[PDB]
Amino acid sequence: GSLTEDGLSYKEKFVVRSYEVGSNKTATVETIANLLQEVGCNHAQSVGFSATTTTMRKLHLIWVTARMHIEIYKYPAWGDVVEIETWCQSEGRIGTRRDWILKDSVTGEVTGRATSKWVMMNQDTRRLQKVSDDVRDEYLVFCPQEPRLAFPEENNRSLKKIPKLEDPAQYSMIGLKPRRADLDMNQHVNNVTYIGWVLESIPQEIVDTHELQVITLDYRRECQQDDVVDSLTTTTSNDSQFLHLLRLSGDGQEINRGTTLWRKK
Amino acid sequence: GSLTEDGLSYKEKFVVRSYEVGSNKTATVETIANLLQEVGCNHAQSVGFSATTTTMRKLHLIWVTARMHIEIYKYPAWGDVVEIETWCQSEGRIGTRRDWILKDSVTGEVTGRATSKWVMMNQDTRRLQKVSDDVRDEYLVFCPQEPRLAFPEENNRSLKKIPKLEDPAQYSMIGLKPRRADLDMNQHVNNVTYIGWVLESIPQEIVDTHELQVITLDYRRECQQDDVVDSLTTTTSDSQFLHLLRLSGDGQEINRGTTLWRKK
Ligand SMILES: CC(=O)Nc1cnccc1C
Ligand SMILES: CC(=O)Nc1cnccc1C
Repeated sequence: GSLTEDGLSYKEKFVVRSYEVGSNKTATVETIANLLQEVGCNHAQSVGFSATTTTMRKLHLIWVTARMHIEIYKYPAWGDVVEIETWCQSEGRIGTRRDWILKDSVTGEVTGRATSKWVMMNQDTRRLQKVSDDVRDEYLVFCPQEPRLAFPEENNRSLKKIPKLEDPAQYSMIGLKPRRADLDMNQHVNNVTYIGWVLESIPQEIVDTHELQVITLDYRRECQQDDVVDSLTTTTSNDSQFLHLLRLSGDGQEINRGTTLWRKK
Repeated sequence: GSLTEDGLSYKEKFVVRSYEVGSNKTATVETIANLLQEVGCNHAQSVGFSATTTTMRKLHLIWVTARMHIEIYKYPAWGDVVEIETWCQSEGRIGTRRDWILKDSVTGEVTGRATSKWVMMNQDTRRLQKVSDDVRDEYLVFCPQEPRLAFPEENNRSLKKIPKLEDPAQYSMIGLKPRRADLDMNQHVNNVTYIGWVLESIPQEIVDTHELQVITLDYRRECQQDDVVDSLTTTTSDSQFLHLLRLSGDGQEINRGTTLWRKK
């Protein structure tokens, strides 16, 4: 991978692996989400970040994902080369945004796009806080100055408000627990595992006859290594739309909410 | 990746990814096992398989893993390039064997090695089969003729008999279930998931202070998508452990294994 000529974005190619594909012999949405996270990490390393700045490490501050929105037009087949371009942008004191564009390396066509919202949080107390000017000036030299949006449209799905699923859920998958492969290098549950847990409550017949087109996921609280999760889904709708909720098995504390859109194969 | 000059083995380079590493910032044994499986699939593709031959597809026959044995000296760090070489060999009527050698791309030093035993099985009835001459001849042209062993040493750990863990287990992790990310393209549980499930019953303090050096795993039966597994571990000793994966209900054995860990 490499930063582009202007040094304001990063590109990387990936060859789709045998264990990364589903029943259709094409990359799963979890493989796509892992590759977005990997290109994001390589962009941060290429410009000197950990994505903590110098001020952040002094004040015990970290960037955490608040929302992930992904739209896939074509999932790359096993053995195909996908090219991913990523860039960041400041959203004032609210936080930052990371965007991605996925392309077929052979045709050059856009096969997917993603956008994510990140907020500043104290690592220890878990208290969210606005972006200070001292931090903002350390990362603005690595962002495009004019707005560059993966989802530019006026009323796009990436900024829609997601409601809370009401009991009883139409479908559910109970007692989900993370294993060591679900944890990152800091022993925290990987953001992609939550995408998998959400999808677990979609019936197998929908997965067998439909393709996932859009997924929007809000991250409210994290799941600890010794926590247990319940995944809940209710149909809200040719296309099939679902409302999703991940909550802790015991007290029912919300960890995530989301929506998925599926199109008939 | 590519077949070597003689066309009897296959090499491929991998850059270690951010999500592939554990708390030590080096590749997990599950990442290593996924890469071995990936280089194995690329070797099969390069010579025209898929690893079913022409007569295997007609007879509804498949290769299934009976045993996996892996030894790691150094786990590659995040961002490091690892080179993996793989080859196959006939073991007469018993089945076939796939071997691997892992190297650091910069130094050229051997950082790990693996060996696996595969048996012929009817995909529908699940009945084990002897290979037979017609199938044997269809793949022997892709194997080295003289023996080439990743674990040559007489009396090596790769061929040791593994006993059945007796109740009560010292440690356990119960109610393990596969999710869709644990399934392969044929909707079967990926062989690497069983390695993860075995490791789940090792206490976190052993993982925090030791490094896994050797893992031997026997595959007795498949875990289905709607099955639930219990992972059991007992210390037998370096730290050595005896392992058992069994179905949560009836207690039917799915796997047994051993691990060896060295103090960091
Ligand atoms: C805060 C932020 O978005 N940081 C970042 C990380 N990696 C590459 C570029 C940037 C601007
Ligand atoms: C049965 C067997 O070992 N097959 C194989 C698959 N891929 C590459 C080479 C070979 C010989």
